[PDB]
Amino acid sequence: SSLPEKDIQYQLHPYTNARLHQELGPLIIERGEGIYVYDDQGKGYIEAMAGLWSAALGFSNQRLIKAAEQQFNTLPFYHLFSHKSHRPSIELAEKLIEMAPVPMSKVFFTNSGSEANDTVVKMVWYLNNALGKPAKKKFISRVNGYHGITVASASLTGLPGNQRGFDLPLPGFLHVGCPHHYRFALAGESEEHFADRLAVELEQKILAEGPETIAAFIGEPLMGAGGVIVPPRTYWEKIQKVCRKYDILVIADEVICGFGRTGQMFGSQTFGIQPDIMVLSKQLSSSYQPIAAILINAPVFEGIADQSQALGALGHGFTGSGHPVATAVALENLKIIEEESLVEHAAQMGQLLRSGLQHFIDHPLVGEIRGCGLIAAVELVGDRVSKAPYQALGTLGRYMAGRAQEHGMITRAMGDAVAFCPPLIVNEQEVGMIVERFARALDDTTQWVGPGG
Amino acid sequence: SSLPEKDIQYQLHPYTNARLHQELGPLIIERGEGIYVYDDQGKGYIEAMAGLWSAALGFSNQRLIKAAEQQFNTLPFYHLFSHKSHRPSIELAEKLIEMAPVPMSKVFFTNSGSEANDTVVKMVWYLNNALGKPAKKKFISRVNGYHGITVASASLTGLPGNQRGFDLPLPGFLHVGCPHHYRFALAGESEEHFADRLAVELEQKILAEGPETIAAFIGEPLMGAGGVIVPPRTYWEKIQKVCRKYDILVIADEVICGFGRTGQMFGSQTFGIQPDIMVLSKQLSSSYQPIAAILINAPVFEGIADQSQALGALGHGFTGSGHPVATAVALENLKIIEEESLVEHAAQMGQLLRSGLQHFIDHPLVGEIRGCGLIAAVELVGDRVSKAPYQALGTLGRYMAGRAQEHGMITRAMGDAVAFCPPLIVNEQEVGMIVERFARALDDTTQWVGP
Ligand SMILES: Cc1ncc(COP(=O)(O)O)c(CNCCCCCC(=O)O)c1O
Ligand SMILES: *Cc1c(COP(=O)(O)O)cnc(C)c1O
Repeated sequence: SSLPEKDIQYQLHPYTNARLHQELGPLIIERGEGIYVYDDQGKGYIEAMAGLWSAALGFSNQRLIKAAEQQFNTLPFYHLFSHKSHRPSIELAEKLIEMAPVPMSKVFFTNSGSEANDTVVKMVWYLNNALGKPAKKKFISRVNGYHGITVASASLTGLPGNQRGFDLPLPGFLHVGCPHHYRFALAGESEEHFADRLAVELEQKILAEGPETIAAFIGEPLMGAGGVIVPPRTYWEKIQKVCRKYDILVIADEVICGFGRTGQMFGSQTFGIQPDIMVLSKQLSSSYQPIAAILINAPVFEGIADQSQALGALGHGFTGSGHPVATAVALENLKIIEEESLVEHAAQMGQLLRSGLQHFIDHPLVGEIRGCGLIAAVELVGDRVSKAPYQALGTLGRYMAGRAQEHGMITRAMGDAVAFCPPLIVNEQEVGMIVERFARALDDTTQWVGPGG
Repeated sequence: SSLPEKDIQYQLHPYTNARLHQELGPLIIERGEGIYVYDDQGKGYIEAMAGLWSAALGFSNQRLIKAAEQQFNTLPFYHLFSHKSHRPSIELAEKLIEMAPVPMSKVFFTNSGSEANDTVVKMVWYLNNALGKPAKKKFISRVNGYHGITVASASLTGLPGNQRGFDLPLPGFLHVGCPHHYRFALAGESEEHFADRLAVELEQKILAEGPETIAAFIGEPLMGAGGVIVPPRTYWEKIQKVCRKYDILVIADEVICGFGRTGQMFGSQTFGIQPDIMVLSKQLSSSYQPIAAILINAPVFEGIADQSQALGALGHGFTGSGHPVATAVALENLKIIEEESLVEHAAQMGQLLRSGLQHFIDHPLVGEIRGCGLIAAVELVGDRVSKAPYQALGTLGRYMAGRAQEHGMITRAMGDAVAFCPPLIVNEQEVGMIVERFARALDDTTQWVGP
């Protein structure tokens, strides 16, 4: 019984067509080193996604591995319930609060981004009950946002693939437009006027729903899984004025943007967001351990704290909340990002990545090249004027990604956009290789389609 | 500035009164070894809870620590999305399926129990939509059950502490009786007749709701966080006959019971449960890594698989699903439990624990002593005839737990019950020490309550 046969036999894979998987089986990844991973045939791939937008320090950072060992050999597991605590969680929470781009009060730890956002939802409901506003419960998020996949966080999420078949979203989870100019702007509309229209949409939703019923607005500073969607100029400024106008919390989902991905330490800095709550994960630990953190500002903490007293204790927490190994690894991870000036380095590598891709700006199949910092995407189209896909939506993206993999590079297609989110430690010449392999995949795709013109 | 001051300054603690925490600060745990943990003053405590019902191999197992190192140095992170895979997840899934107490088809991994049960809820909804039964969505769980704390898993949960202030439960999450004879039986009613009445309650709920609307029944074989509640004789047999009668899935939440806690490898074995779905965590990895697993049987998998094809892909998964380090650690963990025959050893230590606690059966504040295997609780009361609490429910439990800690033992109070769920590696004399420290806490509690 071979290893692929066992995988087919025993594992139900996430984000995978189960029947198709029974036919093709897995691609088994055996080992990692630097920005590379190698399959069970010995073939090497540049992991241009950093796994899942996450492996900031790459796939063989010994300092993270040692930090884990040291913590294992001290205290391999403990918890934070009932006043219990431990050093790694305490020092990580300290670090996170002091590096926060706006004044923050407290950290709450979870294992995952989905748990974190699920927890934010509950916290907001608990908060507003504590403040005597029991109607103020609804969340507003965006079409194509991704915020995880619990019953509640999938309701925040605005990708239909996370909702069809699942009876989601739940009631009370509202959606407004995807701020993607290329796709949803009217013909000859400015970024700024698009932003205006989106802010008016949101004010209109709030009034139709009754402002007293709206608790919070949540958004990724720029949307990751939904297509590396950079919001238009002035979006965040104008969306926030609306939120403050009706006393609505602003939650920044920084699970992908956090820790140097967008050219600065947080997407909230890059895009001028003053969030009341931040959600962090992925680069927090370069995914070497599962860990997420929620940062809450003073007003949010004080209301929650009052209620936890009235009710005896805060009735919430995961067994793994603040896990000493995961928190110890994250702490070292963050120190490395500081000590090696990887935010600034990522910004530079991001400029290289983008320039390299921009040699293809006038290619007949390239509709848009977008990104900032060290996150980017190239959205392919069948026709540039109409912006229509070749064959069905997704066809080009799937073909590109398959070619890229053939050429030793792992990228994820989101419809017809192919994404780049490489490790922060990527060096100049590695950026070159990434772009080369993108180009070879585009070439193959171009021969396959035969654009002519 | 000092480490407690930082914790107070920067951390919001789960299951903690936040204001009281701003006053007292934390109890900082610095290191662990065997069944013990030590605070930052050097004081040692027997961890009679095994942390959170979870640290099966204790707090310094080098084999788990090595397995982690070896995996870290091979592949420290990867994922299972889009047909990607890796050895540890594959070999763990294999092991879990082959050791399952009933035929199972597939494993799906999450980080936590709460995520797991949340995922089970979605899977059941996805399944029944696939089968063209869009009305069949409601879950039935029990009062005082605990199944985690996401918006959906907290709705499954039946402890009001997890719901007050959170606008839970959601609609479609139904609750039937806690199967706790001591509290809910009528006078002089047998365990068997109590079980009959509970099965009738469930059939009646199903009919009142419309059977076509009921997707699933979920239960911990015995309830952990709700008070170490052992169901009465014949409960599970009779509850299952009702569920099969209306084609209702039976989900066993084995997050605590799993891997030797109840005298056998699974609570499903100990209590005669034939679940369609099982949820595992905690002792899965001795909590050295965050990991949970869902085991689904063939019919559940086949329906989901069909739908994931129709819809392009199964639109669900956590970044950490099947994390190579966490799965590698769990795999080694399970091997150790087998190689060291810890299920059988835990059973023996459980007999010692329970007989040691029984010396207090006639104490004026002891209302009930319960448990099986290596899980147990002593429920204190202010008055044995009336079963009423001293002052208010929880007052005794909070005092006991504080005294136990003073006497070098960490136990958790669930209301006025104090629990025992020590590491499986606990030895005979350590069981004695646990019982002795319980006894010293009870003495203190007894003098405190006074005349
Ligand atoms: C039976 C059961 N099922 C699910 C979960 C959730 O696990 P997670 O914490 O999400 O990984 C649990 C968890 N147990 C911890 C006990 C907390 C209850 C409060 C208390 O101990 O008083 C369990 O047990
Ligand atoms: C991947 C992701 C999540 C969910 O994280 P998990 O740990 O996979 O639950 C949440 N938010 C964003 C923006 C993400 O990209």
